[PDB]
Amino acid sequence: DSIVKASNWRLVEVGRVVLIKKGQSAGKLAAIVEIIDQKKVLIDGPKAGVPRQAINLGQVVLTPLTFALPRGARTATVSKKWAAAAVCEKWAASSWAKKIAQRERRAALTDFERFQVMVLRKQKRYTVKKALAK
Amino acid sequence: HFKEYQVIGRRLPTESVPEPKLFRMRIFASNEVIAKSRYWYFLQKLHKVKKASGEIVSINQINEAHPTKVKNFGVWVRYDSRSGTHNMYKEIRDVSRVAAVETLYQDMAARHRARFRSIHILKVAEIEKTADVKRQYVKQFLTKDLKFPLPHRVQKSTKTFSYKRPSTFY
Amino acid sequence: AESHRLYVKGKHLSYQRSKRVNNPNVSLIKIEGVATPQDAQFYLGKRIAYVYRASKEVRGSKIRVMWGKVTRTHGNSGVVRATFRNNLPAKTFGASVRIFLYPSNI
Amino acid sequence: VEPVVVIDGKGHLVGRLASVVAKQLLNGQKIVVVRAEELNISGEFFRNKLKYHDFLRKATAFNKTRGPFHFRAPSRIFYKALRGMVSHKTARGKAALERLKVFEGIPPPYDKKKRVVVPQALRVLRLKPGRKYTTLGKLSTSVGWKYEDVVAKLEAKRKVSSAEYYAKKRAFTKKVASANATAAESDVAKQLAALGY
Amino acid sequence: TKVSVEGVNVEKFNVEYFAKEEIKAERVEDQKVVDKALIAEIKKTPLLKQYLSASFSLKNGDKPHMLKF
RNA sequence: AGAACUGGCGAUGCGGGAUGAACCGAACGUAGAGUUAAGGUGCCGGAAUACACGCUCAUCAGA
RNA sequence: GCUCCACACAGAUGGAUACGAAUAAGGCGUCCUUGUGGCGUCGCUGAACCAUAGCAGGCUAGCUGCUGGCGAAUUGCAAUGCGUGGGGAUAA
Repeated sequence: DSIVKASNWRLVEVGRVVLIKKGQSAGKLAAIVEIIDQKKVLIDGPKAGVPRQAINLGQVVLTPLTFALPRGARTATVSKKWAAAAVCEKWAASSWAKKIAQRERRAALTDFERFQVMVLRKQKRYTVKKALAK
Repeated sequence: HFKEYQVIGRRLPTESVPEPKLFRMRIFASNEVIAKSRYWYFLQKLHKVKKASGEIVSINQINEAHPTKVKNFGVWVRYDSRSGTHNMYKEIRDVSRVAAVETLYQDMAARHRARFRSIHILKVAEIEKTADVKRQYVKQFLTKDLKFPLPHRVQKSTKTFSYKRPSTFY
Repeated sequence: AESHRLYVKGKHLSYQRSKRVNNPNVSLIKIEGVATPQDAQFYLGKRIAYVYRASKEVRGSKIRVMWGKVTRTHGNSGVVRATFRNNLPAKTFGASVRIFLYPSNI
Repeated sequence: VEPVVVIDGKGHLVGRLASVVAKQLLNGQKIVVVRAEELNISGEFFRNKLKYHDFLRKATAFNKTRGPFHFRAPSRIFYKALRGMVSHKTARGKAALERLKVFEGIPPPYDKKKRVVVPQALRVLRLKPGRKYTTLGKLSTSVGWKYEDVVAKLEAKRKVSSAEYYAKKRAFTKKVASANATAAESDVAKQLAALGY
Repeated sequence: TKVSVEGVNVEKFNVEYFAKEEIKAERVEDQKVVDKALIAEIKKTPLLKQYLSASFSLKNGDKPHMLKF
């Protein structure tokens, strides 16, 4: 049997959902509408609020998720297939969006709320240390 | 960064010469003053005038029609060199007229060492129907369902010390 | 129990200088976890202390302190300009400097 | 942010690494580079072999014994690349270099202790894919250093003694992952998650 | 984090109260009367009593330009 | 090589060009604060191992 | 070095928090057909992890794991709070 594996990648494609690192959008999802060249893609996310623009692929990181979308699809057509595939649910269900949300949630804790975290982590420790050494 | 300007001039009307021919041309420049300056330089090449003899009638910006649609720009360019001047045609797949001429100036600097003063932009025109695309590297992206990866991603660390040994998958 | 720390700890890098001239009045301070001028804007006006052991006991303590202020940012890294009452000794280029949280904007 | 910052040359670039290690000293930041030998440069081998020998023909006239002492041992090969950016004369320097410790391989008492890497100096993060690039090791060997072997062997041994470790550990954190996985869900938990934890 | 304060009678003491010309009994009585009228509202919210007994410090990783107080 | 013309040094520090009669910036009471020039920001070296488009492998690249 | 007398006193501030190899690839978990095996899952920064409450951290009662009982001031509105100079004994 021929076992040639794997070289699994995130391909740039018409209908690839992306996450923007740098820019005014910053941490908001868009989809690759049409590839311009090696370095530039044309993106839009009508639900997130990110406008339609040419963007360098250094500005943006790709995500594991995709959906079927025609080449050079307009904002309204993007919105239709976006809602049909339901990629926001597919996004938030992942461990990845959960990590970003966790960083954001920890960033806006009150000093008293941080004290609460401390007290509860003492309690959780006691239950775990009980379960061990048995 | 650039902007497109519509400049018209008519060599100030004298006695028994009422309202001359009005030479119209589209200029790419960073600002309004540079656009005027470049306009006089082109008039003096096409015919015999001077800056004092003429007048800028109207200088207006031309915004691009659909800056949400990917186009194929076939640009004709004349440019000076170490040797005598010579015509050229290149092809750029881009969004706007302004972004197309921008990337052309960067490419002309890269491959030919020609600065802004050396370059004349003859005529920028779209290519609507495919198979008129004479260049290979523009035709390269025009295939059905182009799906390619961007492997070996350079991830910028803000800190100087990483603790993981970075694994550049994509 | 462990932490009694009410200060952000940052290293004393150098004096404000060119290639060939240094002004010893204005000291340059790297602060921990500060990457941009925008993050450093928070630390502007906060009191600084350089704390060190000395040989002779002065006031029932073998430890002396030089006090000062952050004045402004210095470049894109979050390195910060700082003027003390008595200038820092230049022997301290790469020594820990305690940046406090008073006076508070927040 | 850590009294000592043991670094691991393995897959770095003499110059960049160095440099960054330099700055870190002049700013009171003890350091300790390891696995020195398994360092990296740029450009074919035959290269670094020249851009060195030249550094070898050096030597002083009348008395070759008082001139540019050509150290073979990598650790050193690299230590130079560094003392080259550090006034290494004015006390401010001496004070530095005095803050360094480049070892070939990874001898105690570090072996047992975490290390790191300077993401801004990795062959795999600076050199355009498939492109010639030395490996000190050979380079040293080719020009003296008489131990590449010892470390070599005397190395693999270290990796063992450890690898074995990890297991024990990995096999340990396999429990925890469960301990919590189970002790998870409960209450006290839920709450935390809310706040983030 | 705010508490209820409207039950407390603060208006007795001002600038002149803190003159010095071993601890006076008048100062101790003003302490207890106020503090009992405050303790009652601290007991409402969970862990707030324990929060006030604790001491603030900046741990390794606490960047005050990021921290929301 | 010679002739004419206007500057620079001569009687002139200072920032920069690694270093300098001929380059670049800038004509100086003593200071404090702010902003810049010329030149630069891997480190020595104060300042972005900034961002973006391309190009270049050299057996002593190149700056 | 042992003994007897006399004297002298380049920058800590929660924790360096241990796999190796590869990067056009890798971890971690599971099933085993023990494999360059299958299934699942992770990365997109350490923004983590572990530690973290008490006079700069007390004194006492039970069931900082949980519940208690006391003390803090007046520090006054900031000023961090291990060699000598001689003996004796024995190795050189």
